[PDB]
Amino acid sequence: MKTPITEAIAAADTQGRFLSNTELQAVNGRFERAAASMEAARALTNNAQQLIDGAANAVYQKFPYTTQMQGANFASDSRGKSKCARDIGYYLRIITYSLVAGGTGPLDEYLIAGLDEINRTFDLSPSWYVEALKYIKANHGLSGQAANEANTYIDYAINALS
Amino acid sequence: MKTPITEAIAAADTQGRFLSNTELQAVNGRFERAAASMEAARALTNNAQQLIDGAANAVYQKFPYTTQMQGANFASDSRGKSKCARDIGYYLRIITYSLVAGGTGPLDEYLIAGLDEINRTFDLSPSWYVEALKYIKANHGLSGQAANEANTYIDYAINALS
Amino acid sequence: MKTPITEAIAAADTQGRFLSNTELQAVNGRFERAAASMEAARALTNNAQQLIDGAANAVYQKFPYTTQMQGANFASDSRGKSKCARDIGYYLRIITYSLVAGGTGPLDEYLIAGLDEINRTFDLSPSWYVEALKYIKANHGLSGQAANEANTYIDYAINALS
Amino acid sequence: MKTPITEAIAAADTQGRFLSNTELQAVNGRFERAAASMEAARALTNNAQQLIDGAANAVYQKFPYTTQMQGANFASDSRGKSKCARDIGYYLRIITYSLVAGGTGPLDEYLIAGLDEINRTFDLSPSWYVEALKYIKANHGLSGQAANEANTYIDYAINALS
Amino acid sequence: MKTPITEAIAAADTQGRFLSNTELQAVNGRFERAAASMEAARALTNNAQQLIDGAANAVYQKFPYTTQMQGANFASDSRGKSKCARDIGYYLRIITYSLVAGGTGPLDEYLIAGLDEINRTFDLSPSWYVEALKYIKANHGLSGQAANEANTYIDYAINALS
Amino acid sequence: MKTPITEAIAAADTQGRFLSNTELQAVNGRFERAAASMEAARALTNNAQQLIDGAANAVYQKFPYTTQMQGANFASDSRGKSKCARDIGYYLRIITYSLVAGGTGPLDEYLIAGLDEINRTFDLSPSWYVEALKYIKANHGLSGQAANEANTYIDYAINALS
Amino acid sequence: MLDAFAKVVSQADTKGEFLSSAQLDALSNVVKDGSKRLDAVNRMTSNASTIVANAARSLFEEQPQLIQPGGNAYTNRRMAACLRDMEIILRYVTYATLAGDSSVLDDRCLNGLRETYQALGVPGGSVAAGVAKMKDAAIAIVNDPNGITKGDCSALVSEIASYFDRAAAAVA
Amino acid sequence: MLDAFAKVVSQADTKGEFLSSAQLDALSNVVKDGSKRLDAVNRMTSNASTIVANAARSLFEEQPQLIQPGGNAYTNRRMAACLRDMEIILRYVTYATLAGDSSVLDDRCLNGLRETYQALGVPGGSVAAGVAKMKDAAIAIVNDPNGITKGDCSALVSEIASYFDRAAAAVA
Amino acid sequence: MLDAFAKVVSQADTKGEFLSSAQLDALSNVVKDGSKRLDAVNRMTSNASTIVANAARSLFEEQPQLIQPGGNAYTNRRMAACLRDMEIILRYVTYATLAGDSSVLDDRCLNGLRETYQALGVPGGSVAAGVAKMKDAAIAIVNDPNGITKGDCSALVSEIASYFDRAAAAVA
Amino acid sequence: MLDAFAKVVSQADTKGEFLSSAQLDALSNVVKDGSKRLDAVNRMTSNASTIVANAARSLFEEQPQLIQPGGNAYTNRRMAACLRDMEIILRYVTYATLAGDSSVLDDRCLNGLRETYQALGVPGGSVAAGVAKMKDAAIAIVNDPNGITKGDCSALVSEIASYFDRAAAAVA
Amino acid sequence: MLDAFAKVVSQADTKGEFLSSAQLDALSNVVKDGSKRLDAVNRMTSNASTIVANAARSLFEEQPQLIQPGGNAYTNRRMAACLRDMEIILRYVTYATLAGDSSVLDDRCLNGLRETYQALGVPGGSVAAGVAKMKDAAIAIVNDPNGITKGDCSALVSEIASYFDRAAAAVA
Amino acid sequence: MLDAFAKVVSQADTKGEFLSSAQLDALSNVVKDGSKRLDAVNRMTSNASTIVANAARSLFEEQPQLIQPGGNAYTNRRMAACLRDMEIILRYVTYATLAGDSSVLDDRCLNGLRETYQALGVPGGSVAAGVAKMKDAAIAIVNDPNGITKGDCSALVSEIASYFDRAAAAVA
Ligand SMILES: *[C@@H](C)[C@H]1/C(=C/c2[nH]c(/C=C3N=C(/C=C4\NC(=O)C(CC)=C4C)C(C)=C\3CCC(=O)O)c(CCC(=O)O)c2C)NC(=O)[C@@H]1C
Repeated sequence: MKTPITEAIAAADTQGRFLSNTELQAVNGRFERAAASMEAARALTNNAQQLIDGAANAVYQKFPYTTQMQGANFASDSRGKSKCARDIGYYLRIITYSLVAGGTGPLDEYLIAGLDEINRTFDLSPSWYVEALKYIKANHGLSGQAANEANTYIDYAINALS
Repeated sequence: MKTPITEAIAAADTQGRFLSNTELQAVNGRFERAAASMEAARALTNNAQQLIDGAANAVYQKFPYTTQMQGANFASDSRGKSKCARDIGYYLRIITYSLVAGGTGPLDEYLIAGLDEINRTFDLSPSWYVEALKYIKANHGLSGQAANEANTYIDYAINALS
Repeated sequence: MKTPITEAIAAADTQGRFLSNTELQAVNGRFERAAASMEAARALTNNAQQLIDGAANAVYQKFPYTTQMQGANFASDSRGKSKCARDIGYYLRIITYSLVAGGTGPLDEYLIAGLDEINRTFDLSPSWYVEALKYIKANHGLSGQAANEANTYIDYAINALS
Repeated sequence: MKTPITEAIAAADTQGRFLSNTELQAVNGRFERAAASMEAARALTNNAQQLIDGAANAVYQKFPYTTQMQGANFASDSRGKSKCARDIGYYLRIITYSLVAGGTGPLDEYLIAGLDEINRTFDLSPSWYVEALKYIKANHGLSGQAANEANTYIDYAINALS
Repeated sequence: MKTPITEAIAAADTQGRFLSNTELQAVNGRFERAAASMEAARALTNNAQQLIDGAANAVYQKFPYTTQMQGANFASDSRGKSKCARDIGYYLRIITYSLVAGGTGPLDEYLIAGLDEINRTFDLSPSWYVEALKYIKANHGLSGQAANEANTYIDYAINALS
Repeated sequence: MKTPITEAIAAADTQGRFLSNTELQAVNGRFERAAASMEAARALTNNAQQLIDGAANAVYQKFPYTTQMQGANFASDSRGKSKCARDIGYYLRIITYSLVAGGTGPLDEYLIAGLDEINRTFDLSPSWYVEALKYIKANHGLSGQAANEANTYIDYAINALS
Repeated sequence: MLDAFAKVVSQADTKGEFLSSAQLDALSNVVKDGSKRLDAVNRMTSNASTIVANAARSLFEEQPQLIQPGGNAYTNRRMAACLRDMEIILRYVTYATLAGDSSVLDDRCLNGLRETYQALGVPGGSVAAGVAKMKDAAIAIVNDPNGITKGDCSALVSEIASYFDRAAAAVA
Repeated sequence: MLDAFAKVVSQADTKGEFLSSAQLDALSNVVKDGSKRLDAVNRMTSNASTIVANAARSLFEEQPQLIQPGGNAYTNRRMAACLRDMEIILRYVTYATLAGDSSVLDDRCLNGLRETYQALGVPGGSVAAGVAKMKDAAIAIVNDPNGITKGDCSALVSEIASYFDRAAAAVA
Repeated sequence: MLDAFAKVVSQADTKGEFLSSAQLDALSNVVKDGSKRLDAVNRMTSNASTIVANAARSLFEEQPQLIQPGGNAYTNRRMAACLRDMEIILRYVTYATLAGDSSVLDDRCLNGLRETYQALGVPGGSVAAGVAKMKDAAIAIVNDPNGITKGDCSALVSEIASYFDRAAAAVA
Repeated sequence: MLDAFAKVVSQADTKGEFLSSAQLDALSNVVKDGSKRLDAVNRMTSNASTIVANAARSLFEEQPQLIQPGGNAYTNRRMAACLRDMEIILRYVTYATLAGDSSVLDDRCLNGLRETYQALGVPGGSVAAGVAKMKDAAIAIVNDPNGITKGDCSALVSEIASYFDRAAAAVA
Repeated sequence: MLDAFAKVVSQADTKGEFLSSAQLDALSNVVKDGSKRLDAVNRMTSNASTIVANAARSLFEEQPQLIQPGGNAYTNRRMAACLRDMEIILRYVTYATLAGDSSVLDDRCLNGLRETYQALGVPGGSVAAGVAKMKDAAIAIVNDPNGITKGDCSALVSEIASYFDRAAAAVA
Repeated sequence: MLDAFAKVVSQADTKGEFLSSAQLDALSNVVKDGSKRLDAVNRMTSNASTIVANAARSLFEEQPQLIQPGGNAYTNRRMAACLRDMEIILRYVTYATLAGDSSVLDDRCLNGLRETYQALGVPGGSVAAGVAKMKDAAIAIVNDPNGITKGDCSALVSEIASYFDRAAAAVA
C-alpha cells in the first residue's frame, strides 16, 4: 500500500541500499503533516452519515433522472438508492483511510484500480460521483491545513473520475 | 542528483503520475530539516581549513609509515602531502554539498561512485580516510540536530569505505 | 487495417511463408459475403441523413435531460445538438466503411481506439450512443443476410460501448 | 493443427478478443470450399493403392539406380521397396488429411517438419519424392475445383521438397 | 573466422578480461600442430589438379547417372562437368585454407553455412560430394599426423554433408 | 572450473556442436605445457612451509606496522600472525591448484571471486599479499618454463590485487 | 488446438489409416450445418456484454457475501477481475463452438484454473454458478427463432450447453 | 535532474569551491518560500483534469480544422493522444515547479519534442496555443485567494509562467 | 497494411465522406474478379520454387561475376542469402496480388531495401534483373489457359506486372 | 508492504468500517514517538558496517568449522555471500523498524529463506546465531544515551528486538 | 563442469590440502595418455554421423513399433527429435572423453532426462538400447588398429564404455 | 576477427586461389616466431596493472587540468572510467599482438571511439598521450632481457608499437 513510509522503503529496496537521510526526512514530513490529516479523518468520520445522506441527495437533485428512470443502474427504487448511498460511503470511508495512511494507497488499491471498468460495465456515470464528492468538499466544515488535506484527497478522487 | 525533491519527482515520473501528497509531504520534510542541515554546512565551511589540516595530521600520526615510505601512494614528500590534504578537502566539501542538497546525491555522484576502484588502483588505504573522517566528526563542534546531520553524512562516508 | 485479406496476409507474414489455401479460402469467404455487406452499406448510405437525424432524436426522446441540462457535454443548445448529430454520423459512416472493408478495421482504428478515454474526458454517456445505435438497427429496413451484416457491426459498436 | 478454423480462433485469441465477422467469413469460406476438397479426398482415397503402386513404379523407372545400388537408402531389395511404397503412401494419406482439414496443418505437422533432416540423415533424394508426387498429380483423374484442391496440396509438398 | 587464436581472443573478450595462460596454451598447441597441418596443405596444393580431376571421375564412376540424365543439376554436358569440377576444387581449396588457419573457420564460413539450402535448391545430392571427399582421402598420399590433419578436415566436411 | 579442457568443451557446447580440430589442438597445448606446470606445482608443494614462513616474515619486514598496530586486522598478536600465515598458505596452495589444472579456474573460484569485498570488509591491505607473492616469486628456485608457469600465476594473483 | 476436422484426422493418423466413408460423411454434416454454427457464435458474441453483466448482477444478488467488504469480489480491482473471468470463459466457449471441439477451451482456459482459484481463494463454486447463468442466457439467445431463417438448432444447442457445463465443472 | 539546491551544488563543484555565505542565504530563502511552492503544485495537480479539458475544448473551438475529418486530432485515438500530450506537458510543468528548476521539463519532456511533432505532422503551433491556455488557467488557480493564507506569490507565479512559456516555445 | 477495400475507405475517411456509388461499383468489380485473383496467387505460390531457381540460374548465367570467387553471391552463405531475397520479393509480390494494393510490398519489403543493399554492397541492378526474370515466368504461369476456366485475366496480369516492376525499381 | 498505519487501514477495510476513536489515538501515538523511531533507524544504519563485521567475526570465532576448508563460509566468494546475508537481514530489520510493521521483512526477506538455505546447504542455525549477535549490538547502539535527548525508548527497543528474533527464528 | 584435473583439485580444496605426490603422479599419467585420448575423441567425432544413423537404423529394425503410425518416432518431426537425441548423447559422451570426467555429461545431459522422457512418453528403455549400439560402434572405431600408431588403449576404451553405460542407465 | 593466418586465407579466397609457396613460407615464419609472441603477450598481461597505473599517473602529472575540479577525469566515477579506458585499449592491443593482426583492435575498440569521445567531451588528444606512455612501458617490458631466453624480438616489438600507434591515432 502506498504510504510515505512504504514509498521510502521501496525506494531504498529497489536500490539494494539502507535507508538514507533523504528517506528519513520524507518520513518526518509525514509525521509533521499527520496532525492535519488526522483532524480531517476524525471530522469526516464523526459526520459520516450526514455527509453520505447529504451527498446522495445532492446527486439526486443534480441528476433527477437517476430517481425517475427504470434501470438497475438507477436509484428510482429502494434497491438503487441503497446501492448509491453504499457507494458514497465507500468513497468517504476510503478517503479517511488515505488521510490516516498519509497517502493515496487506500484510494488507489481499494477504489480507483478497476474504477473505469466497473463504471462502464454497470453503466454508472462518473459525473454522479464527482457531484457527491463536490458536496463532501463543500460540507466537511474544516479549515486550515485539515481542510487542505481533506480537499486534496477529495480532488484526487475527482480527478480519477474525470 | 539524488535529493528529496528529485527523488519525489522520479517516483511520480516512473509511474507516469502527477505528484501526490505522499511526495509533497516528503519535500516539506526536507524543508523542515534544512535549518539543521544548513547550520552544519556553515560550521564545516567556516572551519574547513582547520578541519582539513587537523584531519591530515591525525592520519599521519595514526599511520606514521605514510610520511616515510617513499612510494607514490604515500605522503613522504610535499607532493604526497598535498594530494592527501586535497583528498580530505574533497571529502569535507562534498559532505557540505550533501548537507545543502538534503541527501546523499553529491557524495554518491562525486565521490563514492568509483571509490573502491580508485583506492585499489592507486593503492590508497580506506582506513586512512576513515581516520580523517573520525577526526572531522570529533572536532566539528556542533550540537543538537546540526551535529546529527553532520554525523549522519560523515558516517555515510565511513560506511562507504568499510 | 484489419480486413479478412489483411488478416490472411499478416498470418502468412508472421510465419514468413507464402499464402496457402488455408488463407485463400478465407478470402473467398470474404468475396462471397460482400454481396450482403454491400447491400447493407448502400442502404445505410442512401438513407444516412434520415437515419442520423432519427437516431439523434431517438436519444433525445429516451434521455430528455440531454436537451435540458446546461453544460458543454449536453445537447441543450444548437452547438450541442450539432455535436451529437455529428457523432452519430461518424458512427454510421464508419459502420459503412466496416461493411465495405469486410471487417472491424475501420471501427477499431477510427472510433473504438481511445473511445473510453474520450467519453470520460468530455463527460459523454455511452448509453446515449447505444440508444442511437439501437435506433439505426431498428430502422435500416434491411432483411436477410444484409440485415445480419448491418446488425453485426452495429452490435460490435454497442459492445465496444458496454 | 493449422486449419482455417484454428487460424481464425488463433487470430482472435492472440488479441484477447471475441471472434468478429472478419473471422466468421473466413470459416464460411472454408465451408464453401469443403465440397471440392472432400471430392478430391474421396477420389484419392478410393484409388490409393493404384496411385501408390504407380508412383513407386514411376520413381523406379526414372531413377534406375534406386533398384540396383545395394545401400540401405535404396530399393534394390524387398526391404527397400517396402520402405519406398510406405513413404509414398504416407504422402498420399497425409495429403488427403490436408484436404479434409481444409489446410496445410496435417502436411506441416506429420510430414514437412523435420523432412529435410530425415532426407539428409538417411540419404534419401528429394527428387525421388517429387517424381512420385508428379505421378499422382498426373493420374488422380480429377477435374474442376476438385483437381485444383488436389494439385494445390501436391504442389505444396513438391515445394517443401524443393 | 574461427581459428584457435580467434577463439582464444573471443573467450577472453566475452568475459572482458586479458588473455591468460588458459588461452596462451591453446595457441601454442596450434603452433605445435602447424607442422603437420602445413605438410598436409602443401601436399594437397601441389597435387590439387590431379586430386580434383580424379575425384570428379570417381563421382561419375560411382554415380554414372550424373553423366547420363538430362537436367541443369547433372554433369551430362560440358557445362555440368565444369560446374562439378569447380565445386570439388572449392572443397579442396577451402580444406587447405582450414589446414593453414588451424581450424574449421574457412570451411564453416565459405562452404558449410548455407550448404544444405544450396543442395536442396539446386537439386545437388550430398552423396556426390561425399564420394569426391572419400577419393581425396584415399589418394592424398599423406602419412602420419599430416594424414590425420587432412583426414580430420575431410571427415568434417563429410559430416556436414550427412 | 575454467581449464583449457573445460573452455574447449564450453565453446563447443555453446554452439551445440561436436569438438573440432580447433579445440583438440588447444587441449594438446595444455597437455604439452603440463610438463612445465606440474614441475612448478611439485616444487612449490615440496617447499610450501618454508615459502609460507618466509613470505609472512617478508610482509612483516616490509610493513612492520602490521606487527605493532592494535586491531583484529593486524598481526600484532598470535591470533593475527596465525591468520596471516593461513592466508598466505591459501594463496600458495591455490596457485599450485591452478598449475595442476592448467588454468586460472582454481584462483578465480576459490580466491579471487569476492576478494575485494573481503579485503574491504576486514580492512586487509592488498599490498600485504602482493609482497607475500613477490617473495614466493623470488624464492621458488625454479628455472626455464616451469619458472615462467609459476610466475605467470603469481602475477595473475598480483594483478587481481591491484 | 483442434477443430472437429483436425480431431478426426489426428485419430486416423494414429492408426495410419485413411478416413473412412463414415468419418467423411460425419465431417460433411458438420459443413452442412455450418451456417447455423456461425449464427450461434455471432449471436453469443453480439450479446457478450449483456450476457456477462446480467449473469454477474444475478450472481451478486444471490450471493451478497461476494461483494460485501472482505468479500472476494469487493473493491473495484477484484470486481474487475471477476467480470473479466466471466468474459474470458464466455469467450473460450464461443471459440469451442466455432471449432466444434472443446480442445481450445480445455487447453487455453480450463486446465489449471481450479488450482489457480484455490491459490487465490476465489470461490470456484460461485464462479460455476455464474457460468451456468451465462449458459442459460446464451442458449436462449442462440435458439431464439426471431430474425433468422427457421430451422432446427437442437444438436448445436446441446453442444454449446456441454461447453458451458464443462467450464463450470472445471472450477466447481 | 536538478532541483534548485543541486543546481548551485553542481556549479560550485565544477569550480571546486565551498558554497558562499550568500549562496547559502539564497538557498535558505528557497526553503522559507517552500510552503507556497507546495501550494502551487497541489493546486495545479488538484485541478489537472479541468485545466486540460477546458484548454483542449477552447483550442478546438478556435481551430476546428484540428478535429474535422482529416484533421490531426480527428478520430478518438488521435484525440486521446492530443489530450495525453496536454496532460504530459502540464505534468512536467508541475515537476519543474516543485524542483524550482526547468531541467526535468527540458530533459524528459521538451528535448526533441519539436522533431517528434515534425515527423508525425503534429501542428506544434497549435500545441503551443493549447499550452498557453493551460498556463492562464493554472496561474488563475494558483493565484486564487480563497481558502489559503494571504500572501505574495508573484515570484512563484512568474516562475511557473516561465515554465509554460518554455514548453510552448519548444514546440512552436 | 491496406487491401483494395481499405485503401478506398482510408481516402474517404480523410474527407469525412461516405463512399460514392462509383467507388462502391469499383469495389464490387474487385469482388467479381476475385476468383481469378485467387488463381493468380495460387499459381505463383504453387510454382514458387521453380520461379526462384530458374530466375537465379539464368541471372548467374548472364552475370558470372556474381558467383565467381570474390563475387557478391560467392560462398554458400551469400548464395543462400541471394536465393532468399528472390523468394522474399516473390512472396511479397504475391501478398500484394492477394490484397489488390502494393502497401504490404512497399511497407514490409521495398522501403529502405536500396539503402540496405548499398550498405552491404549488394548489386541492386542485378537484383532488379533477377526480379524481371521472376516476373516473366510468373506472368506466363498465371496466364496459362491449361487447366482453368477460360477467361480474360489481362487486367490482373498488368497489375501483377506492376508489382514486380515496382520491386525492381526500388532496388535498381 | 504495510506500515503501522496501512496495517490498521487494511483490517478496517476488511470489516467495512471507519477507524474508531481508539484506533486513531493509537496511531497518533505512533506519530508522537516518531522522532525516536527515526533515531533508531539512523543509528543502526550509521553503524551497519561494524554491526555486520563484528557479529560475523564473533560467529566465526565461536564456530571455526564455518571458515575452515570445506566449510560453508570458506573461499572468498562464500564468505562474501555470508557477509551479504548478514547485511541483507540487518537492512530489512531497519526497514521494519521504520515501518512499525514486520511485513516488509517477512515478505521480501524471511519467506522461503529456510528452504533456500536447505537447498544450498547453508547452516541456518549458524545464521540465527549471527543474527542474534547483530541484535545485541544494534540494541546497544540504539540505547546509547550519549549525543541524544534523554528519554524512554524501551517499547521501540522491544519492537526492534522482536524483528531480529523473527529473522533468527525464520532460519533456525 | 570438471575435467580430470579439476576433480582432484576440488577434492583437495575441500580438505585444505596440497595434492599428494601420488595424486600428482596419477594426473601426470592422464597427460601421458593425452594423445590417445585426443585420437579417441577425434575418431568418434569424425564418424559421428554414421554412428548415429547406423544405431538408429538398427534400433528401428529391432523395434518397428517405434516407427509405425502412432509410434513414438513416427512422423518426421518426432524422428528428427529422436535422431537429435542420439546425436546429443554421443556429443556429451565425447565431451566426457575429452575431460576425463563424467560431470559435463551428468550435469548438462543426463540429469533430469528420465523425468523429461517420462513426461513426454518417450520409451527410455528403447533410447538405452540405441545408446548401447552407439557404444559398440564407437568402441570399434576407437580400437581400430588401422592408420594409427599401435599401442594399448584398453583403459581409455573402458572409460569411454563407462560413459555410454552411464547414459543408458540414466534413461532406462 | 582475423588472425595473421585468416587474413592471408581471406585474401586468397577473394581471388579463388590456393596459397602460394611463398605465402605458406610466410605463415610458417609466424609459427616459428610464435614462442616470442606468446612471451610478449604474457609479459604485457602480467604487468597490465602497473602499465595502466604508471601511464595514468604520468599523464595527470603532465596535464593537471584533467583532474582538477571541472576536469574530465575529476570525481572518482570519471577517473574510474578513464582508468578503464586505458585498460581497455591495452587489452585490445594485447589481443592484436596474439592475433598478429589489428582487426580485433579496429573492429571492437577503435572504430567509432573518436566520435564517442567527441559526444562525451573526452579529450581524445590526452587519451592518445596516455596510450603512448603505455606503449613505451609495454615495449620496455617486452624487451627486458632478464628471465628469458635471449634472442631478437625487434620485428615483434615494431608490430606491437604499430598497434599502440594505431590506437593513439584513432582517438587523437
Ligand atoms: C500563492 C501560491 C498563494 C498563497 C500561498 C501561501 N501558502 C501559505 C502557507 C502555507 N501553505 C502550506 C501548504 C503545504 N505544507 C505542506 O507540507 C504541504 C504538502 C502536504 C502543503 C500543500 C502550509 C502548511 C502553510 C503554513 C500554514 C498556513 O496555512 O498558513 C502562505 C503563508 C506564507 C508561508 O510561507 O507560510 C502563503 C502566502 N497565498 C496567497 O495568497 C496566494 C494565492
